[PDB]
Amino acid sequence: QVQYSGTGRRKNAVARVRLVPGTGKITVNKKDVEEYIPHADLREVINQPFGVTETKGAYDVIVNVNGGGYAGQSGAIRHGIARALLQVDPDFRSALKRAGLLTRDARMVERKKPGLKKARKASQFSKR
Amino acid sequence: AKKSMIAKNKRPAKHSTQAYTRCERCGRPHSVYRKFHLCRICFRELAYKGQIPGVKKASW
Amino acid sequence: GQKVHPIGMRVGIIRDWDAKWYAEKEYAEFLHEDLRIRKFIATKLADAAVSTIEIERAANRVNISIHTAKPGMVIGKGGSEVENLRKELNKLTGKRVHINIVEIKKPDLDAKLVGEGIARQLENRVAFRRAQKQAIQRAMRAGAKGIKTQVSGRLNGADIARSEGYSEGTVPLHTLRADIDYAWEEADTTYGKLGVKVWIYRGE
Amino acid sequence: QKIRIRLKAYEHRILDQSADKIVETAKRTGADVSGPIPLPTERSLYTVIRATHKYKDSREQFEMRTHKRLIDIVNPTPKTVDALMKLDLPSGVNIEIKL
Amino acid sequence: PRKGPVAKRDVLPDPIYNSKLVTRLINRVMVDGKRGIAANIIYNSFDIIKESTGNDPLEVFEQAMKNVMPVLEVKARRVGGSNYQVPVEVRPERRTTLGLRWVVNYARLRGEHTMEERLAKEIMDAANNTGASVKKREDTHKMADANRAFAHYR
Amino acid sequence: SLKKGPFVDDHLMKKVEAQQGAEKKKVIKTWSRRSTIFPSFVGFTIAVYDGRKHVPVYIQEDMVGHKLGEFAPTRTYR
RNA sequence: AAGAACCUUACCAGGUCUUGACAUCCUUUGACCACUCUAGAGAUAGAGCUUUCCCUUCGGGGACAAAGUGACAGGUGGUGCAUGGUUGUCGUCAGCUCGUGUCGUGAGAUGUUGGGUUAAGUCCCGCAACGAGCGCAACCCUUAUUGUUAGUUGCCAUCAUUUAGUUGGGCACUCUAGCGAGACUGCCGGUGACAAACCGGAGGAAGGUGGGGAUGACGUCAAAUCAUCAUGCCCCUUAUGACCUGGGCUACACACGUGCUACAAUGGGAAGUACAACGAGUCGCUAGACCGCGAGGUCAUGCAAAUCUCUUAAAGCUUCUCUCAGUUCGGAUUGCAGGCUGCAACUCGCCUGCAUGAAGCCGGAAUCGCUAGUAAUCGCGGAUCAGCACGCCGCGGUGAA
Ligand SMILES: [Zn+2]
Repeated sequence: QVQYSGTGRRKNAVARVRLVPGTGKITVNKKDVEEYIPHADLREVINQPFGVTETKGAYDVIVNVNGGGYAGQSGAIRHGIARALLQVDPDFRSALKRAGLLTRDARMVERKKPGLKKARKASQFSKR
Repeated sequence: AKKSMIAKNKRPAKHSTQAYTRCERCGRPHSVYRKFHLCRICFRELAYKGQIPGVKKASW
Repeated sequence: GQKVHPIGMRVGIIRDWDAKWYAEKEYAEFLHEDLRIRKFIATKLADAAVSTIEIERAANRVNISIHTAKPGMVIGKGGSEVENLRKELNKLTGKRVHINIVEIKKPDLDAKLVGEGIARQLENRVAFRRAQKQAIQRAMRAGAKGIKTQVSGRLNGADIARSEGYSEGTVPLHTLRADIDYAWEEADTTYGKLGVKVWIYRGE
Repeated sequence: QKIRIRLKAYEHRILDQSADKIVETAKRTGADVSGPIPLPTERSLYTVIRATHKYKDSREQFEMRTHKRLIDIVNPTPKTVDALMKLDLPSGVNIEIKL
Repeated sequence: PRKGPVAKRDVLPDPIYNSKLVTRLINRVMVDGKRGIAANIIYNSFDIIKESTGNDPLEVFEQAMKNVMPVLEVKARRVGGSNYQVPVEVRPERRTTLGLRWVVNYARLRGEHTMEERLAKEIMDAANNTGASVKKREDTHKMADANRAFAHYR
Repeated sequence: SLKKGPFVDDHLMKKVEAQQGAEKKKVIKTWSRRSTIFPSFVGFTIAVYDGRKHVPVYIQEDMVGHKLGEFAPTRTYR
């Protein structure tokens, strides 16, 4: 068969997704969405690229992803899925991009500053 | 009393727990890096001169 | 105090470090070694007008290279005084030592030479105003784009101190593509200590 | 294959042009050379206040970017060994061959 | 601030109920940036709503946020050297905001050791227009227009 | 915290070796801040020179759980 | 002060010195030592092999002692109001100047003023001004996407596997790092003097200085620093200098500034159960195995590092117990028994276990920080350290009005 690769990056994480036609499944680090990842209900979050592109499926997922915390690497799965759905059919690009949900969040943790207590927190300063 | 206490490091100590570290060209006992054997600001002054190899100013 | 060394601003961007090394696990030895090699040079700098000492590292051959505006006055008689430098120098290091003499040209646009010359003339009861003016006029007429000069201390053998100087030619400083030279010199006549600062610009 | 060389220095253009010279000698005087593999460029930090006596609210931080280079040669001859252990210049880069 | 108006920080609806108002209810309750606990207690509170006398819990939320949510407000102003007040309008955004503010105020100290039947019975009884929060809105309307007198000429 | 043997100052140990089988001297003009007590010490009197003057005090058999620096304090708060 | 048993540490109580603890020169020079013991609170007095020319030209020269000798050495002793140097603050505020033309009897002015706009002396229109320079902005670094080049110690898409990317294989991905492209109000519509400019629309990873840094003009405050250093003048220089032992410099009737943990049930306890990035390392990080409730101890393994180790990250998630109390909240203070480092940790170090279990249920007048990956919360790393952190620097997870 022909594999459908997909890359995924958000919040100091990295996701390599391999996509395949099937019945609608998800295997992350050889484990299911409720096995490797806890209670979190990101059904609309992860399968929202299946909101308008082949609604609502059903294709099967193999993905190897590490780095960051739990929700941040789950945010990387959107890039692999929607990018791979772009790779399958170009004609779903407009319906995605009118809702967006394809561009990378270019934002991560702020650099500190010496003298301050945090990246923007200043010390408690008496008037005199 | 610095010039005797410059020579205080140049002798062997009475026992182990007195070998303190200071700068070489000045003699500050505080805030001396153990890698370069230079104090707080003599490191800073020689750093601007472009005479220490390596070191640049850091910004990111 | 709120201004920065341009030599600190431009190191590792458009100019190089002196002691061109790599030193894993033997660094401080060569550091204070090279600092003492730097300290011995006060015999030359008295009257031979050396400027910089570029310091290299062979296998185990010690490599420096001095830059002065007098090639004949450092080589001495036939190569007899340079041998005296090697003899007094190899006692200090204790290694295969070799020195190079690279003749630097155009002394009329540097910072250390011109500034140390006028620091010499400040001791001899010279009007500092016309000293600044003659220095900037001789520096500009050798091809330049700007000179800044400033003197601080107990000027004119007098009361409460000043800090001033005269400057000509449009010198940029707050940019990067500079290739400029800065030098600080001390000079006392009898009252404490006086200092000078000096600036050039010569393109990019 | 019984030769591997590392170049740990500071100025990366001196680094990679000296790497290009020794790869030149390698593919001239033998055969089957790999590429100039780069390495993750370890970096330290330093921090010194911008004053002498007081005024702790303003500092200055310095750094040490040490690039590293890595080159492997596959199935050489002892003639290129004679070329590689005797070619020495430049100077600011580490000069050490290994197995 | 001083130059003029500003942006609005757009939000996204729920994973289940798809409501920005309930999303705002989530992001009000969340203490110290822990969204798992607030989501758990809000979905389980809607489950408690659905068990006893509740069918569309988004709609009983909307009834509660009808009858706690104001229409007017006071504002303690000053003009020329004394501290006064005035019956003032309210934007629809701040109207919902103050409604949620008053609800989560009285959602703190009901007396139940359940972390969510205080919430559940709060919006139930606010849809039943009882509890102190609907009466808080009625006292806000009460203290409005009594100060209409010394504020209509400013 | 030195269960590989409790510690005694050695010249003080020299004098206690000199004075166990012999008679006893109350004058011990040193610090002994690095010398504990264990029950083979009772009967000696020590003038602990605390760096200011020296404080003569004897030894009790329940003055045995500790060192020789309690009895010349260097604070003097009155 | 980026480390405060001793040392550091100048303040003292003793016990000690005078060309000296440290520098230069003449003469004898000179290859100078070390080790053991006697005794001191030691520093030091003394005895035992005692330091031993590296060219010998028939003349001496190097390692430094030790001695004569004086030149002298030395001072954290005073003056930031005699100073060089370096630095705070106004403040990243947006000003500050020059040439030529013109006006004014002259000092001088105009430009740089009026209308709009920007973060801005940034830009447009206008006006006897036309321009330029220092500033602002840009040129530098990091971060947001992608291409090339190079594929091991890195990754595993296509095959066999176990303890596994391992073993073979591959450089597809991912990642590492040199060079590149990409974002410039570049285009659409409206507003506006058509101009500058504001808003909406498109493509795009990024649209309106993308995000973040580094960079601090003219000058003000005789601001701070003779205690890093240098340094005029004043003073000491058988003593304000010198050597060593023992003690402080957190002693506390009290008041003030900064920080940490609580006053619980969005929690507490018990069990099981996932995911970071920055860095650090040979006299150091410790693999594995064993002993102890424990802190730790032993045997012993890889590694001068994309290989080995710190190092299963915490908050997480799923169950079970607790049921609103001065309470399984709280853990201050105290007894006992232990570890760890040096020479011993009673003044004065860090940690473990057991025993007690306070004040304390959100705090007056007032007051502080903060505009988005921020505030709040939770861990981790090291400079320098023997050991010593609620401090500082830095990284990352969750993530709001
Ligand atoms: Zn120094």
